[PDB]
Amino acid sequence: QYVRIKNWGSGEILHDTLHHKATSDFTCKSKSCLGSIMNPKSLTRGPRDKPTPLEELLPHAIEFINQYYGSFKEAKIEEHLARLEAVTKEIETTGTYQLTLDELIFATKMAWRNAPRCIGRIQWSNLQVFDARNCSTAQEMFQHICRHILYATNNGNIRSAITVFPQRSDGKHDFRLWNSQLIRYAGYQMPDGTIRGDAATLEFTQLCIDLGWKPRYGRFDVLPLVLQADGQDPEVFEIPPDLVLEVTMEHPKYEWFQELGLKWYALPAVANMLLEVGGLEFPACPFNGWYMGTEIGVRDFCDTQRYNILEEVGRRMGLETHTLASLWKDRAVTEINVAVLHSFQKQNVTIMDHHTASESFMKHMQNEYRARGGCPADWIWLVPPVSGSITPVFHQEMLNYVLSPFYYYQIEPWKTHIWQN
Amino acid sequence: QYVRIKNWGSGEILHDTLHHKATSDFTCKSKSCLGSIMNPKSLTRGPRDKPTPLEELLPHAIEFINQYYGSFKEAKIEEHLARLEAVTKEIETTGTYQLTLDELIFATKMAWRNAPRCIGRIQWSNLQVFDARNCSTAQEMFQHICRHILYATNNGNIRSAITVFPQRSDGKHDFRLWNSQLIRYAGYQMPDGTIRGDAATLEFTQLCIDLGWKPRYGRFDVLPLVLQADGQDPEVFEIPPDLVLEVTMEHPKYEWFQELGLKWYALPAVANMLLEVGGLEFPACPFNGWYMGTEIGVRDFCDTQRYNILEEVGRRMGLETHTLASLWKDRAVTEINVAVLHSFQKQNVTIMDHHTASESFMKHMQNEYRARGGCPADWIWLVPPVSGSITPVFHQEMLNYVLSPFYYYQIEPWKTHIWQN
Ligand code: HEM
Ligand code: HEM
Ligand SMILES: NC1=N[C@H](COc2ccc3c(c2)CNCC3)COc2ccsc21
Ligand SMILES: NC1=N[C@H](COc2ccc3c(c2)CNCC3)COc2ccsc21
Ligand SMILES: C[C@H](O)[C@H](O)[C@@H]1CNc2nc(N)[nH]c(=O)c2N1
Ligand SMILES: C[C@H](O)[C@H](O)[C@@H]1CNc2nc(N)[nH]c(=O)c2N1
Repeated sequence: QYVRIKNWGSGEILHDTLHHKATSDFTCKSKSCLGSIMNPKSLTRGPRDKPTPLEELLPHAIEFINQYYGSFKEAKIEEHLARLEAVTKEIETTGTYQLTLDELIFATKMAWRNAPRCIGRIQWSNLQVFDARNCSTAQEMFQHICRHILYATNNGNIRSAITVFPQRSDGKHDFRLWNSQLIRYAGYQMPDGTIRGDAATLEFTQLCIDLGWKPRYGRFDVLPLVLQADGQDPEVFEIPPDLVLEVTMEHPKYEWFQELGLKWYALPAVANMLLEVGGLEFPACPFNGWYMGTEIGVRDFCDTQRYNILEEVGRRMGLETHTLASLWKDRAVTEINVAVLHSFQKQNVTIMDHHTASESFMKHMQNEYRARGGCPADWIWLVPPVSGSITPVFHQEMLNYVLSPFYYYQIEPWKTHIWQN
Repeated sequence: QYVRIKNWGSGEILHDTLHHKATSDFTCKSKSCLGSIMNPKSLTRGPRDKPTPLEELLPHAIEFINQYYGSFKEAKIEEHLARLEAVTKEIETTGTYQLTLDELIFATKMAWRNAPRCIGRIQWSNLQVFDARNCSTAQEMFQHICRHILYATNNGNIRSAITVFPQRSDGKHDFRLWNSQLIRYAGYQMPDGTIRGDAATLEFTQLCIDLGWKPRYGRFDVLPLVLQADGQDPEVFEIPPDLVLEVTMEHPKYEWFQELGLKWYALPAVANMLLEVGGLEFPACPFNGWYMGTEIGVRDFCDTQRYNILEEVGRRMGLETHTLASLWKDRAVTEINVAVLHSFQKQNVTIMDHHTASESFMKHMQNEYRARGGCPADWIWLVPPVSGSITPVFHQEMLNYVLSPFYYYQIEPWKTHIWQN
């Protein structure tokens, strides 16, 4: 009937029934849980070489259409019935179908609403949709993307947006962004053997270089867009610098913080995921929202395999960086998080602290259970990378399932691509 | 063949094969993950009213015996074969069997080694075992427990120990400790409506009172031991105060911290779990190790439903406790964690910071994969309640499964107990 869920901070109980609408299998087996796996098959939708079998497509198409018309406060059975028939006919005559802009807008928001790992979902209905389903070349992809970046950045007043490129046809003409994020810094292995920039993008940086991109050997070089249009080999496009808004990192007290020469970009945008809806698949649909402070202050700056600045900040603060029990790491990361927030704020760039975001998500989750008896949530991703139990989300039990529409991961494009030359 | 596991901080890969030895089902379904559920049935072993069916017991008994003799570096097939036969005969003639002290010692350590939620498992082979399987009355239970507490506390130099009471027979003569922990503070609802003490023990405190315990209405009143022996109604036993070592909370810089009038006990001991081994069940087997600083500094002191001192410390530090984005909560909890560590250290009481414990667990996990191709681990419990990604455990993918021997949760005793009077 329903899965009982409890919040141990308030004692409040919630009943989940939405999980019944969950899709196929999902990560965990029976005798073992695989909850902490970053990229499980259950969250990945791979490549195809043939259209989607009609026996599978039709049912899903009907389901989505029913969900769409069911969302209206004041039903429209005539339109609903008409659309149902039109979709079927289109599927029979073309072997697939096109969504209306309206249905697409609905699908992108629902997919967001259904993202288990997203803590900013209280904003789910506030999303600008750019329809690029008529895109044809890489150059056009590049133009659409530049327009998306410009719109979303809005000189610091960040706006959530998503650009939808052509849906997968036979799977041999996929539109794909080989980048992970629209804006990301390069990483290089210098002659002296040290790593400069974002150590996590060493391979991808080399790929861009192999494709002709000119390496700049800087600590914060914005990687180029690697765009694959209509199944053709990817083409490199440098992002126009004017479109990349950045924030110089400063601390409200430590004047030496700026001396670290750090900065980060204002726009967090996923470039490599796939939108699944009503049987259709969109391999190219970059989307963005705004940053949560910890992503930069904690992961980007403090992960040992990223910029790894924790120790340096420790010494600057003159802490016992040689004695773990001193908890110097905790004191350092806090000042770094303060720097990030202080800087975005001073430069008028939208950002949200993890505390405010956690409370925000709690309100959302409660709205969702009230609205539809459930909220797919991945505790492991929702709990911030610092001060876990200090946030309310930590004490909230959650159920993680895959609904539809949904945003899936994909297999790295360079692993399955069939080069033309 | 094996489940691939990855550490994204080092890129290291591990192959898990041990999960094949996992037991029945476990929390997660197929279409949904229930990883963040605190007390799932998969981790609970409830009450019985009849002995264990021989068809089930024998197989498990044989399995355990094989595991025990298999653990020796220099095998002893003759003893192994002899024991196998002796156990079978005992099962046929008595309908159950008794473990040797040696096998029991092995079982308690393996069960610990198999605790997915324990971060201190690198110490798994260092455990003192107290055999109280011949215990008969509550008074004797009380004496054994006092001896355990005294031994473990060791004037601050904490030692890990476990006391094993009689195994479950027909399920109608269960030995049970109604407390959750051996040492825990009471919580009271005062006449003025405020809560004093540990708000989380309000109900259990009332229960002790209902059973005759005299409430002291203090902020740190050690709850009495509620002991159920041989299936009989529980009897209340106050813990002799000399046996409870406590640490007064002080901060190395903030002289006003001591003014908060806080303290905590030195001994963390689970009192209500069940030890399962070779088909046998031990409903009463309290065990202890030593504290990890965050348990007290973060959960006990900062959980809103516990002592909830975060805001007060915030004001004392003169922080913008009215502006979440100031990250005052992060600064407060850090100083509290420093206080806890500083105090235990100053009073010579064993304790370990969460950073040192995380690295310690990483070494353990690596020893385990090398030793037996696996390590049941619950990411959600292993990652400290503060500074998550700052610890290495956060970047380590893990598989959570239930092996055997194992420590299970139980249904609250007052929910199934059949009162004699
Ligand atoms: C409005 C502001 C938003 C905020 C503050 C927010 C914040 C976050 C954060 C902190 C994460 C964790 C990312 C990581 O750990 O790498 C995340 C993940 C995610 N978000 Fe949101 N989000 C927002 C908007 C959106 C929008 C507009 C979409 C899509 C339409 C979306 C889709 C997702 C998805 C799919 C993930 C998972 C990403 C992955 O698996 O790597 N979010 N978000
Ligand atoms: C030697 C020092 C040890 C340390 C530092 C340690 C630390 C911890 C910590 C921090 C937790 C989390 C508890 C919570 O969040 O409430 C935990 C859980 C656990 N530990 Fe250990 N532990 C140690 C020894 C042991 C021993 C001796 C046993 C048993 C023989 C054991 C069994 C467990 C079990 C079963 C859990 C799960 C408890 C639950 O589900 O509530 N640990 N331990
Ligand atoms: N706030 C968000 N954060 C992320 C995407 O942004 C980035 C930017 C850089 C990096 C990552 C993610 C992943 N770690 C390596 C570097 C996840 O998805 C979304 C979607 C809308 S807002 C948003
Ligand atoms: N270090 C440990 N911590 C815990 C048990 O100790 C306590 C003490 C008090 C409280 C809890 C746990 C649970 N939260 C409420 C109050 C879990 O189990 C063990 C086992 C050996 S060491 C150990
Ligand atoms: C192994 C683990 O799954 C991985 O480190 C984690 C946990 N949670 C996360 N949570 C978020 N939000 N983003 C993340 O990258 C990760 N990675
Ligand atoms: C809902 C969630 O499962 C519960 O808050 C958590 C997460 N992890 C924990 N981790 C530990 N070690 N101890 C805990 O009590 C909890 N509770």
